[PDB]
Amino acid sequence: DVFEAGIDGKFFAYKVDTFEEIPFDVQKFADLVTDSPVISAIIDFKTLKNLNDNYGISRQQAFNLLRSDPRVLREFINQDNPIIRNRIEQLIMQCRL
Amino acid sequence: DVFEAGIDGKFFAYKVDTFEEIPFDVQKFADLVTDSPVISAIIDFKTLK
Amino acid sequence: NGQIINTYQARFGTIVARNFDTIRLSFQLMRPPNMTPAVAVLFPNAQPFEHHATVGLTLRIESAVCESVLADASETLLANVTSVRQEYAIPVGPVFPPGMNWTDLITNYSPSREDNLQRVFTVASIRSMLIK
Amino acid sequence: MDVLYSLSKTLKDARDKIVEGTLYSNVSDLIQQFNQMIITMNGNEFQTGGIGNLPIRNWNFNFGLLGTTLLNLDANYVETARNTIDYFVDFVDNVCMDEMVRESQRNGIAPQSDSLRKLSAIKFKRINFDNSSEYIENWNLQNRRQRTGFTFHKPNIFPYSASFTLNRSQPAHDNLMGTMWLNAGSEIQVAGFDYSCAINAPANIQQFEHIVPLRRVLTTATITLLPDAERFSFPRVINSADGATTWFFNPVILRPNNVEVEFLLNGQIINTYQARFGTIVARNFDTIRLSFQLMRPPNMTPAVAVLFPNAQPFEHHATVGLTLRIESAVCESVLADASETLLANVTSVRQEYAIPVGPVFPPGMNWTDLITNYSPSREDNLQRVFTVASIRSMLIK
Amino acid sequence: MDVLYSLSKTLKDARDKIVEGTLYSNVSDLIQQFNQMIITMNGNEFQTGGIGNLPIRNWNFNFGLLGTTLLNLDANYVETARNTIDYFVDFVDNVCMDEMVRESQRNGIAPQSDSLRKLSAIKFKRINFDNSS
Amino acid sequence: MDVLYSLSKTLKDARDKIVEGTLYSNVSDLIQQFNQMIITMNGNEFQTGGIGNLPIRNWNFNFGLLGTTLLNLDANYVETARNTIDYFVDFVDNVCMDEMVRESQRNGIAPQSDSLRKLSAIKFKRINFDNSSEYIENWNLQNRRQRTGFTFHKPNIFPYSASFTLNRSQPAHDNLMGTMWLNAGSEIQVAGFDYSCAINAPANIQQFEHIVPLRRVLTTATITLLPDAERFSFPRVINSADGATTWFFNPVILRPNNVEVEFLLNGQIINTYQARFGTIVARNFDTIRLSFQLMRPPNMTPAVAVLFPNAQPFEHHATVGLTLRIESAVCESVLADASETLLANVTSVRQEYAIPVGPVFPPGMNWTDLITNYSPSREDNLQRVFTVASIRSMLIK
Amino acid sequence: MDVLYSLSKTLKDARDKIVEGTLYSNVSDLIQQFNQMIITMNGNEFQTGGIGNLPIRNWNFNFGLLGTTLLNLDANYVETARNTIDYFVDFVDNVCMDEMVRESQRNGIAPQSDSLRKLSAIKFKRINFDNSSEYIENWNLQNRRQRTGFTFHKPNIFPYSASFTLNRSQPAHDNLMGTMWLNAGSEIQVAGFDYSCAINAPANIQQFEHIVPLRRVLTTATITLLPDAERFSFPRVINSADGATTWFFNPVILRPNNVEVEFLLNGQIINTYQARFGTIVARNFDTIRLSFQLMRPPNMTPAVAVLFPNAQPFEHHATVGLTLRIESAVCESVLADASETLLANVTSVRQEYAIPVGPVFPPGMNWTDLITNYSPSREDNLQRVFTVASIRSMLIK
Amino acid sequence: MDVLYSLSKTLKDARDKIVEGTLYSNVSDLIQQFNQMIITMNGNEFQTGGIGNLPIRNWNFNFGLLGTTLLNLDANYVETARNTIDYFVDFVDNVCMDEMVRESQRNGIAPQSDSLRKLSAIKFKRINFDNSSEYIENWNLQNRRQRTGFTFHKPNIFPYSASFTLNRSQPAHDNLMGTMWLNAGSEIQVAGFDYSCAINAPANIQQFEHIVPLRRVLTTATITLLPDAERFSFPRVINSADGATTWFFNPVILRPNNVEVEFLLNGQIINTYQARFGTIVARNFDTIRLSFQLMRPPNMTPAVAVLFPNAQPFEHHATVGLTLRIESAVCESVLADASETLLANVTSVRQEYAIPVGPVFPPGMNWTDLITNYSPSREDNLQRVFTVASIRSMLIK
Repeated sequence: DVFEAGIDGKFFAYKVDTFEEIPFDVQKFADLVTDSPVISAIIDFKTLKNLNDNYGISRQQAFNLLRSDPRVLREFINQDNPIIRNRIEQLIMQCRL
Repeated sequence: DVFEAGIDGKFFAYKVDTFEEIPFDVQKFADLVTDSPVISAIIDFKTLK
Repeated sequence: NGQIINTYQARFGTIVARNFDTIRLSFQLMRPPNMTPAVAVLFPNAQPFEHHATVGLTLRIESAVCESVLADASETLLANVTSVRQEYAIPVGPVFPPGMNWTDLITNYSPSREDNLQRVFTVASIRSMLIK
Repeated sequence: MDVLYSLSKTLKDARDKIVEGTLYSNVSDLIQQFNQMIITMNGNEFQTGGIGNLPIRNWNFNFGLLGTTLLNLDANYVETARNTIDYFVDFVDNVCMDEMVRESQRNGIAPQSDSLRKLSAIKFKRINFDNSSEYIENWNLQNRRQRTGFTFHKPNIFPYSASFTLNRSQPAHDNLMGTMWLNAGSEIQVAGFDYSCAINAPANIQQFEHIVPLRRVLTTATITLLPDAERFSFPRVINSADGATTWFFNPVILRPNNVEVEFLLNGQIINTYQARFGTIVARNFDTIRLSFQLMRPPNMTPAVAVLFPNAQPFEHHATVGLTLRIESAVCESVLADASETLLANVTSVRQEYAIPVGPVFPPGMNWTDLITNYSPSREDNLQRVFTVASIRSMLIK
Repeated sequence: MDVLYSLSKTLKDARDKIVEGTLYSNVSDLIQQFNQMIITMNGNEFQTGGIGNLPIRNWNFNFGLLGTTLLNLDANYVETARNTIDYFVDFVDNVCMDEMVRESQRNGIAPQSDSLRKLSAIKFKRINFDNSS
Repeated sequence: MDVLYSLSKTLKDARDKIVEGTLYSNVSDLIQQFNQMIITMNGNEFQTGGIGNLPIRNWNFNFGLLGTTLLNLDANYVETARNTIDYFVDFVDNVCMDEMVRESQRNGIAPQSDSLRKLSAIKFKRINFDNSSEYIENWNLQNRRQRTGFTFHKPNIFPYSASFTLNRSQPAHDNLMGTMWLNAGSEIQVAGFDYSCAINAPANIQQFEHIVPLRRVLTTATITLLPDAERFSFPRVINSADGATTWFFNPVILRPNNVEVEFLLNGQIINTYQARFGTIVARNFDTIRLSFQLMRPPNMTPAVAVLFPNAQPFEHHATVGLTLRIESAVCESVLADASETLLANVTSVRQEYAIPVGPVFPPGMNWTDLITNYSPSREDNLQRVFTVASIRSMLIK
Repeated sequence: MDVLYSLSKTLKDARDKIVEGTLYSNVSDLIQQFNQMIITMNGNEFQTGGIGNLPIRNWNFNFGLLGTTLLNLDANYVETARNTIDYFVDFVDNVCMDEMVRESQRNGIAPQSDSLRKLSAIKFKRINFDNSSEYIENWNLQNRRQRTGFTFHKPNIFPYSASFTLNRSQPAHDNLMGTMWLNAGSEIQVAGFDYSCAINAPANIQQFEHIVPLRRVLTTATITLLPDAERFSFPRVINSADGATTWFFNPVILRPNNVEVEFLLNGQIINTYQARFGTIVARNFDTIRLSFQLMRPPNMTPAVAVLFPNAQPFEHHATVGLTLRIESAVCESVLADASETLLANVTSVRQEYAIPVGPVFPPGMNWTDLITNYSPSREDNLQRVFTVASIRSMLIK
Repeated sequence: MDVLYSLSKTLKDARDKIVEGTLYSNVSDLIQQFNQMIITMNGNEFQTGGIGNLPIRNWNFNFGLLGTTLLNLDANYVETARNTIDYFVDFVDNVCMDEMVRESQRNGIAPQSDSLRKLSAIKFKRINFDNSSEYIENWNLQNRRQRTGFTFHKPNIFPYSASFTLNRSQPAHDNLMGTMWLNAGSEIQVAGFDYSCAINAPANIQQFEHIVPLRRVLTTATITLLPDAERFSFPRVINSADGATTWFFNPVILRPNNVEVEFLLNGQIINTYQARFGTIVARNFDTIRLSFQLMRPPNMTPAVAVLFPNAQPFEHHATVGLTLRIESAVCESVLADASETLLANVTSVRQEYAIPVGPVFPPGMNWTDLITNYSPSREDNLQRVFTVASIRSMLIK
């Protein structure tokens, strides 16, 4: 059971097996965050759900992505897989000074 | 799948259990050694065998 | 219901959605990093504006399925029923809106309306099965 | 293959051709058919599920038969039936799903789904109820190698492309002369723009052209040809051909003259028409050529005089435009259309369970890249999954 | 006209139902109809072509009736039936093609080709199987 | 035509197994076949001639049966057999030619000769021996929608097209850079050329790309890759794309770096190769992409120094090269090759009788123009005619 | 091992003989063996797959006999055969596929999978109709310890090898004298070169010696020897020995002198050919030696007097060459080639399902490296895989 | 011949089929054939050899009749069979080797070994099964006076002929007009060259012709035309015909203009090909004619201007040419080509047994000698020896 929040103005919650969204709670959330290790999201939920849809998914691959693993990231980049490239380029175009 | 490369030019590849001599693919080493942590072979393949 | 069921970023052409009851389009306008002279005209960094810019998006639904009956673009159900109504000049009952306009009919969708529409469309398809 | 269609249409006739009351004669055929289908389906262990996230499922069959001697149908009959009826419905929907995400680079005419591949064995070929609908019919005729095809309302056949041909230009961009055209689904809208208003061309006339190569051969289709392009008639800012800046374009429309439409096949003219508009016919073709011209008018009027000089400073460019839409066609190669839920169901299934993706399809069954590189092997795979999708559209939504 | 439609629907439903394996029963009525079509069409001669670039074709019917010794369809039945249906369907192709290019003035409800006007005969009137379309 | 292969292989068995001294059982399956043909061949009238210079020939058959009590054959029996064997061979050759000398846009999967069209129906379905050659078995498997594939060695799948492309140039032609390619037969040779030795290039790297579309798909293809271009390696003169002038080319070869072979299907990089010369395997592909770059060598010796000057007046021209040749394939549609006479047979039979070319096949059966507009109609027609030619080739000695 | 090939071959002959109509006495033996395999194979369960992406698939056989006592083969038998045919087709396909890509580091002629090892048992030593193909023939004969043999057209036995060795070196590369040869596929293109035309060598003569081993013993080769190196007459700029710069090789060609080409076996001259050009037969050898000479022209016309300077700087290097092309051969093991498409088959099979690199073959079946270390283990493994590849080829192309 | 072929083919059949376990009914007919071969051999003694290094070998035959009471073959029976067939293949190779070595000037279509001559008897005539080989089949046909043709891949029909002829030659060879051509195997490379560069004769264009005769006639040839002459395209030093000096050649290849390719029979046009390169067909021919013109560029840039001065001293010499390859063909006679294993075997048995070279063939069997002086008698000798060679290569791989 993973949850996600950002300044963007959204909030998500979903399950590791299948990224089929779970309605969100804000009270277990604050506890789990304030104590447990926090992982800097680099692939947002839009992207995770889509990557699920139009592209293959391995439970290995999934553990890795939710871990923001280097290997899955770079291999995804090299395979021309456009959605992750578009998310990364959005991140770039955010660094505008 | 284990791969060991040395400065002088000794290269080796093998499996976990038996440590059987396995040929070396450059492309595998290339996809592999880029990102994941690296291990200092204080023990080589020969003293290991 | 507020749970994301399908997403796309910058897909163009044909898409599919498996089940949905609220559509959202989020899209951005950026200045081109540079202009040519004529293009530098239409976008001065100053106040006096004499040409405005925009972007536009077209969302067309060709084929769909619904657990509720709808007035569609490949039958004669709504036209037939309303023509019946018009032929015999009925005073409007409370459960229908006047003029049987499909739009206002749909605006405030409440089940009893749906029940009566299902019955009338069933009997209308029947009536059509005799007058081809 | 067709055994699946037998299953599906039989279960449809089960759900519906049986209601409370009827006389034994009316469905006697179907009741015997179904009792034989039952004595068939039992006694063969099935495992269905286990790809992507579809769960492995054990299946066996054991159920009594149906009343064989009756006068008027009673509710007890339908009550005894509907349970196993729906059970079969569920299993065949599982068949559809398990089938409709498989891949095969070199095959796609024989089964590839475990329970399915078991079921096309000849030991069950006693359930072939009747093959009466477009897709199953085209399939069982493609097996016996005759002329075949589907009829399409609004066929999505032209790959979406927004590209523009340039015939006169300079990096100051004040004398553009070229053609723009947009393609999507069933329609193609073209325009040709001139800055010069044919003021320097020979004979006060200038030419515009367009070629559209299809990727499959159509036949006997309706073409709505309307001589006033709408999508290319307004001030636009479009980016350059290689990209360092953008450029502007402010057209104005005139009515075309001396237009020529031709539908050619394999390098041979099949249909050729001159300045005729409205609805026209296509019989055998795969290539569209449009060729039209713009003339500087022989005589003018005040505003027309202020807008068309011979001088350098141009400010109102002129244009001509055509719209060609294929509304209904008949074809051999299967094409996703806008009259059913087939491609939609395909994509929903693919998304639903996270299939391993390979080059047997473009990732996600997005139609553009597919029809771009339309391949007969991909076509075989696609026809198979499409027939099975249509089969599904007969039972459950 | 309507005899052509009966013919066409019967050929289509034959191709759609008389294929290997299926039960005698759910096509048995269609078998009887196929047989009656054989009978009534047995013996005559049909002609097309001679107009435009349409090739001149001659048509004779000597295809024997189909039997009744069946429990389930077998591919031998299938082939002996299909090589018959082939001749039939090409005949229907030629018929409709000799029909659809014809013309008339203030007579548009009457058959126009020689083939169909001969098909207005008194014996063909058993071939009226259905009018569902 | 199935009957045709039947007759053909049977007459071949007759010519190859009926000789003096052989024991009866060793030709039993032979004789019980041939006489069966006499059972259906007698009293049957056939007509040929009436198209092309094929003369009118009317064929009746009244030859009796062959002996069955004799144990070991003698000269008399084999001579009496050959007497009618030759007649049957002639008749089948003529009907073969007949089916060869016509085409049709109306599906060419049906017989085209009135002779075979009559021979088609049930009154001759008792004619079959077996199928043992790839052509007739492929025909059967295709008309039944099963696996199909022809094995080719050294086939032509590239339309021979010798041209070149320009990226950097000027009229004087003393600064050029681009790439010249040639796909002749199965032999691709590409070469990128530069005049400035990347003196203006970012960090001494110039890119080069080449695309070729296959006319049909291959699988399991074996190809050989060689690291130069054995054709574009000598000083020469080349015209312009406008034929006005003529420019020079004095090539000197470097070794290409980061060579890149991509065998692509529908946009997914199916087979990938970085610098693997020698033989390579492409399990499924229909588009070929070749990518590389000219790299300026970093360290230079006196000869190499004078050749490539940082200055503007240049002397020699740098060139990277690459070569490819396909050595076999398994394909889903027939193509000409280095081990067939079928193309040769059909050309010969057409050219003997001065047949006016029809609306599908190209004039005189020129191969490049033929493959240029390769249409599904054309592919069906061509497979038909080459099955005809194989029937012929298995009989003409 | 013989059992799978035998099943394949008998099913092949069945598919190729089963057809409507033919007399029962023509495939009766086939019918017997058909139903024989059926009985024998009954009650036997199997599971293939279980590695890579090749999916796990289970096979069970409950098929009865098909021996309906007929007089002319019927369509019922047609379809009853064809269904069993499809079933056994996919069975043998997938079992062979899983047999391919799993490998052993030792005992490279033993079965690798559970299913194959099962097929080796006595309880299937009951269906062995025939074994007729060069591959399976060597299989049987190697079970017979007796001299195997394979006949190839253009055996690519020379691993890709581009090298050059320098007899005399000069750091400025102006008195280099040496040798350079390309071993490409089945081609040896050798070239010797000197700058001085041997003004300093004794007796106005230069000698160059060339020795090439093989990877095995080769036997009964046809060879063509041509007296001018095609490749090594180009103006080339070739890299240094210490890979730090390059040097200009500027060629002129003479005739090659006193040419001696010899095949030796265990270092003894067995076949020798001097002053012989054109085609040659080599009977049995392992080492090929080429000796050629540089003989300064005895006299000159003004042209060569200009060409050769006796003063120090040489600007036209003298060079002789030889081209040896092996067209056909017979060998005591399996060898890659152009004719037998097997290597491509194994490469396609392995790539398709993304097996981890086979712990024996070097990755990617890169044939250069594969043949470099052609070792007893590799002998046995390539033997197994190419035999089973030829087996799988008999049914699916 | 035919009796030996039957013996060999049936040993092939048996040894490929006689294996333990299998059913007798598959081979029973072949068993009776084996029994008749046993009974015709027993009681007789043969001699073979008596010349060359071949030791004289005597052969007796004592073998019991094969068992039939079994239902499935066992070990011991097949082992006895192989014990027999080993001696049998010994005898076969012996009689073959004896045949291929013996020859005579007169009657070179008949047996040459005492053993084979005795096998030509009528009592030894009954041992026949069939003739499946192309070679033995065509041998039978040529014994009965019909039209026969072999399908060969890359025939060596061209005698090695590298000769150059000069139209206009000088003491210094700087006004040299002439033609070179390499004719090796199936490779024609022709190059017409002039130093004048088309500046002296009318039409500013220089004609070139070349014709090549073939001592036979080919059918169904596939021919690749490559528009260049590869080998005559780089600097060269070549002797003069009187060897009084050598001359120098620095070429520059132009485009060939108005190529005309003529496949003629007895000097009469059957195939004409103009302005077309690529792959074409030749159903029949005996003479090849290449014609082409060099056309000096009427327009040229400064570089091309200097590379040919309109004065007399020439310093870069214009050369154009063509390339002709035959991928495959069919001939009336037998040829040597690029896939046969037979000429090799006979050459090897000759040298290994070291026959003193007689008047029948050149020493070492110079193929260039044979195809230089190519008479029907030697060719019938060659067809006989290839018959016996194809027999031999059937039993010892």
